Amino acid sequence: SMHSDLTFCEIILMEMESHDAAWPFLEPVNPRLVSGYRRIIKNPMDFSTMRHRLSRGGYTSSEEFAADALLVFDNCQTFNEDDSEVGKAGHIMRRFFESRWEEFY
Ligand SMILES: CCc1c(-c2csc(CN3CCC(N)CC3)n2)[nH]c(C)c1C(C)=O
Ligand SMILES: CCc1c(-c2csc(CN3CCC(N)CC3)n2)[nH]c(C)c1C(C)=O
Repeated sequence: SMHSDLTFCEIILMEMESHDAAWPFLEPVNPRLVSGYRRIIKNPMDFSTMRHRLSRGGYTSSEEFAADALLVFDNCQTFNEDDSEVGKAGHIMRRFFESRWEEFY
């Protein structure tokens, strides 16, 4: 299970999930809604996957948590055009994440 020293990450993730721009990223990208995603994106990531990994002890360090957060946003900008609704949401969420991370680092 998660070590208590990572509680600050648990909180950041909770706040990200609650953000107005988080809706694209809550669950894995869904093949029922778009084709050819895993064809291009080799390491899919989403906030529910992160939440369960963090709670079960799958992240030893805050750096691993942050790398998965950035992977969400990196995948988003790889797959989606900046002008799309999902693309714009990824940019909002990256800024929000970086602002919360910078309080600690
Ligand atoms: C399919 C487009 C997409 C969504 C997306 C579209 S709709 C949604 C949330 N939506 C809520 C209602 C549920 N019934 C189904 C899922 N996420 N997200 C991401 C990260 C996408 C891509 C291609 O990068
Ligand atoms: C979440 C609804 C949805 C969208 C979608 C994309 S864009 C949009 C409207 N809208 C614009 C501004 C945002 N702040 C919130 C959502 N709904 N696509 C798909 C395939 C959906 C489902 C039900 O599967």
